[PDB]
Amino acid sequence: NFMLTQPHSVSESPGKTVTISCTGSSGSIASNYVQWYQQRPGSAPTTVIYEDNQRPSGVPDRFSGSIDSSSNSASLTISGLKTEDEADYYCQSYDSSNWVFGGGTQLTVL
Amino acid sequence: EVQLVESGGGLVQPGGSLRLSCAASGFTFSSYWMSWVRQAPGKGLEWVANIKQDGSEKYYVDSVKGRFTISRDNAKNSLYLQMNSLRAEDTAVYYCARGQLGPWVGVDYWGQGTLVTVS
Amino acid sequence: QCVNLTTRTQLPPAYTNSFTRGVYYPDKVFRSSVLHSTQDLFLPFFSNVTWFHAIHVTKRFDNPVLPFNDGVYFASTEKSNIIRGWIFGTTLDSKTQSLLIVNNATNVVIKVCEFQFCNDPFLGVYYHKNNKSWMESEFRVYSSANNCTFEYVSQPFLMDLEGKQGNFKNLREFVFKNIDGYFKIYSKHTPINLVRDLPQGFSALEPLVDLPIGINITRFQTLLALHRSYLTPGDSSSGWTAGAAAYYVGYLQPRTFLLKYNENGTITDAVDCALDPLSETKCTLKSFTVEKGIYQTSNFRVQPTESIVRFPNITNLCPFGEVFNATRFASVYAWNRKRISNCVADYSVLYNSASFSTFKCYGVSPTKLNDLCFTNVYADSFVIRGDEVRQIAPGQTGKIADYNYKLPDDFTGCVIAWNSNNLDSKVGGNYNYLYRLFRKSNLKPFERDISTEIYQAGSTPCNGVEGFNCYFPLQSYGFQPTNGVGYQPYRVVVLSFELLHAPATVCGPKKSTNLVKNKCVNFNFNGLTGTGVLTESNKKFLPFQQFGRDIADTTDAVRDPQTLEILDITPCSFGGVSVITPGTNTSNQVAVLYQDVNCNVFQTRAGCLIGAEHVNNSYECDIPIGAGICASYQTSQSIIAYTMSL
Ligand SMILES: *[C@@H]1O[C@H](CO)[C@@H](O[C@@H]2O[C@H](CO)[C@@H](O)[C@H](O)[C@H]2NC(C)=O)[C@H](O)[C@H]1NC(C)=O
Ligand SMILES: *[C@@H]1O[C@H](CO)[C@@H](O)[C@H](O)[C@H]1NC(C)=O
Ligand SMILES: *[C@@H]1O[C@H](CO)[C@@H](O)[C@H](O)[C@H]1NC(C)=O
Ligand SMILES: *[C@@H]1O[C@H](CO)[C@@H](O)[C@H](O)[C@H]1NC(C)=O
Ligand SMILES: *[C@@H]1O[C@H](CO)[C@@H](O)[C@H](O)[C@H]1NC(C)=O
Ligand SMILES: *[C@@H]1O[C@H](CO)[C@@H](O)[C@H](O)[C@H]1NC(C)=O
Ligand SMILES: *[C@@H]1O[C@H](CO)[C@@H](O)[C@H](O)[C@H]1NC(C)=O
Ligand SMILES: *[C@@H]1O[C@H](CO)[C@@H](O)[C@H](O)[C@H]1NC(C)=O
Ligand SMILES: *[C@@H]1O[C@H](CO)[C@@H](O)[C@H](O)[C@H]1NC(C)=O
Repeated sequence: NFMLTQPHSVSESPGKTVTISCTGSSGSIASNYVQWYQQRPGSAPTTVIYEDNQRPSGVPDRFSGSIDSSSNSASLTISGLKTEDEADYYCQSYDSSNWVFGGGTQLTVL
Repeated sequence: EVQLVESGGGLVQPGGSLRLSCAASGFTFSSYWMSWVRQAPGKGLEWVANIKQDGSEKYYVDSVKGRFTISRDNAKNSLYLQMNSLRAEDTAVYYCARGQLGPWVGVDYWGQGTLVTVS
Repeated sequence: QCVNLTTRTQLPPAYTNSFTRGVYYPDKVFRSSVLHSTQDLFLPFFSNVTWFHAIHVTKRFDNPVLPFNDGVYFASTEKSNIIRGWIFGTTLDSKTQSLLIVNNATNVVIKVCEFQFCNDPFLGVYYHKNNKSWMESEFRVYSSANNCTFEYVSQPFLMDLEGKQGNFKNLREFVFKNIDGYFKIYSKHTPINLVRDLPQGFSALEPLVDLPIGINITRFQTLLALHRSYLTPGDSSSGWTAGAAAYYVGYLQPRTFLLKYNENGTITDAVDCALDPLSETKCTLKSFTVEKGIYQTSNFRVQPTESIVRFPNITNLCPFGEVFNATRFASVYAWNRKRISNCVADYSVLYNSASFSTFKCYGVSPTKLNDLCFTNVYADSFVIRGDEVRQIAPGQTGKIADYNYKLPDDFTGCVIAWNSNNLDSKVGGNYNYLYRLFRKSNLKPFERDISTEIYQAGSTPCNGVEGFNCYFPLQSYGFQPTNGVGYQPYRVVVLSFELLHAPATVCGPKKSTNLVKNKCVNFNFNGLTGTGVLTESNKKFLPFQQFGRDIADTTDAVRDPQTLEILDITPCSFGGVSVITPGTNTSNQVAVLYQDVNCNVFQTRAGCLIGAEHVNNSYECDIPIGAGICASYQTSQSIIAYTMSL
């Protein structure tokens, strides 16, 4: 019964660094890889951070990730906070032959 | 550059049978994992099903367990998704999700999708 | 302030041809009777140029924001002085420094700041009722600016603001350049009597000014002036007039030009080197007169198209089966150690399956594993319950992590874990698996212990018997079929990869593209990156050889490893471009000759000759070519090739 807990409205700030936390409760998220997905509102989703330490070609370096095993939470950090950030983020892990997705964190006011 | 085309919806039926297809090109279909992912309109993401490259192993979520089926072939580079005993919760848009090495790398691939509503 | 225009019917832009235009002085030096070649950005001769219209008679007003490439050419055949100035910039939103040249009726100023432009800056001209003269009042080019670092006021050029519909009488050219942050303007006023299809005359453009600016420029716009007489209502919505005007815009590209100088040090003629073979022959000889004979200008070389890789047949595999499909598994305190080497690594079935629960690869990324080749591969195996699985990762501490198995903090390997409850436990439970609870101190990574001595925790020894303050560090596990998920047994296999000075013995799988032949392609058959064709040979090879050389000691025969075919290696083609010239004051066309390249077009013994027609009859020859065949200019009249007569 693994679930991932993350907020829904954060990072409503102009031009600085803000972190978003995704955490689980049933087990440790540091055992397997977690991924962050970025979706255009009303069109195809994409992916910003994967492998916990990788980002798809063409993705700007502003985005970064980290893992805190003490609080059992995963942190996603965006540095530039430019005008191309109007999306909702998701947090995705794997327990045993199944996939669970995050609730969603809407970010519109940049 | 990988092209994904999905056209399987566009009609409403209560508790009937539906046929969805995802067409893929630009890569080798018989060497990577495959998956299907759906999203309710206005809600968050959730996972539906996944299949191996050869179609030997197919897994689903416990909500749709008992029903649902997925099959594949590598000759025509296409997917087969068949559904039965639909409910009102099934109003969602469906994306065929492409894997790289397995369930650990991530989804990283989303189609445009097809709007599917039931009424 | 600015206003917006309304949608109307316009005219699409057309394209015209330049005729020996766009030549300026490339330096500030003096050359007299010198044929000097320089590398600088000019306008190529007979090149496609962009043409815009500005005549009212309809309502053609097209001033788009054209991009600024490396150097531009701006030629205007202005007659009634309708053109005013030019502006430059990158984003045009008061974010970057942006340039403003307006030649005004009183003085010429050059201000470059973050002005706020509208969608179409323009100058408005009004006709006064009492005064029979045209004056400019609507100063609508920007709103305001914040700050800048440069400004320049030029000479007070006198302008006429009256607009007419007559034929053009003057031609003005402008060249704008930007290297290393320095702005160049080249201009020259040349009177002409023409309206369209600019003449083939030559006129070098002298430098005008050299403002140091040091900003980025990528977009530019044109400013135009319209008239408001008594006929039009005076509103800039649907009724206006602008007289007759026209302007041309061109883009400069880097080319090599040979410039002719006279005794006065003025440019007279220019000849290119990459436009015509005759021009190349003229510019290579550093002379404007070419006599009859053979000439060599440059070389010709074919480039490879594809890149094919055909590795040998991969049948070698690593023993990854029985190390995972093991019926018996050792205890945690006596974990097995197996070395895997001298085999082709195959991790495809390792990640393509999903029966495992943990696939965390520390140090190295598992997304690229077939490309990495290692020296030694080690694989441990032990069983641990589902609670003590996160303790396997380095950094964490616990009973298993510090008393039975410890991993180094610089691990560059992978951990594989999966659940097997029915196989590892019967209905009665398993009690044959042991583990350590106590140890004198901590355990150094990659160190195992086999001693089962009684551990003492207090100060008083117990004389080696069971009693108080000392117990058995070794203890068994209790397993149940109906226990919790975290108490179920899990099988953990840890992979370790290390690099030493020995040659690499493990490697990933090898792909193989399709084989094409009889084409200039590149291949890498495990010993060389050779580019060339692959013809079918008729010589067999002994069944132990993969390479092959010749008398000149060049690898020219390599066997295909997957089909056992012998293919030869040959360079694609190379040579030079020879040209035959009839001479000066006799003709103007040349013919291209290749020394050994095999293909109007005549296939001669001495290579390939094009542009010369072969004839069967024979005369005395003057221009030698080779192999008993010459060339001559004979009857109109064209360049003919024939066998020489003795
Ligand atoms: C032992 O290892 C082999 C290698 O993966 C496994 O063999 C595969 O098993 C799957 C099970 O569905 C088959 O689909 C494949 O075709 C098999 N491949 C080969 C080459 O035989 C085997 O399952 C493993 N044994 C156990 C008990 O899991
Ligand atoms: C210029 O370009 C147009 C279309 O792009 C073409 O029709 C025309 O022939 C070109 N001019 C020359 C001299 O090649
Ligand atoms: C002509 O235009 C320039 C451009 O800014 C301006 O500085 C100058 O004052 C104008 N002349 C008159 C007489 O207003
Ligand atoms: C103001 O001028 C300085 C030069 O003194 C320049 O470096 C700076 O970029 C200017 N301000 C803006 C907003 O560009
Ligand atoms: C202007 O743009 C060029 C190219 O985009 C860049 O090299 C230069 O650093 C930029 N300068 C400023 C001040 O933004
Ligand atoms: C240029 O040189 C020629 C050669 O003598 C001479 O006739 C002519 O007057 C010179 N022109 C100028 C402007 O000096
Ligand atoms: C290489 O292997 C393939 C199958 O993997 C086989 O069909 C082919 O004959 C082999 N080539 C040889 C043995 O030269
Ligand atoms: C030149 O090439 C053509 C076609 O590629 C061929 O028929 C001809 O024999 C070649 N000439 C020589 C001398 O090999
Ligand atoms: C030249 O004349 C001979 C006479 O037999 C003929 O065979 C040959 O084809 C002729 N060549 C040309 C180029 O007309």
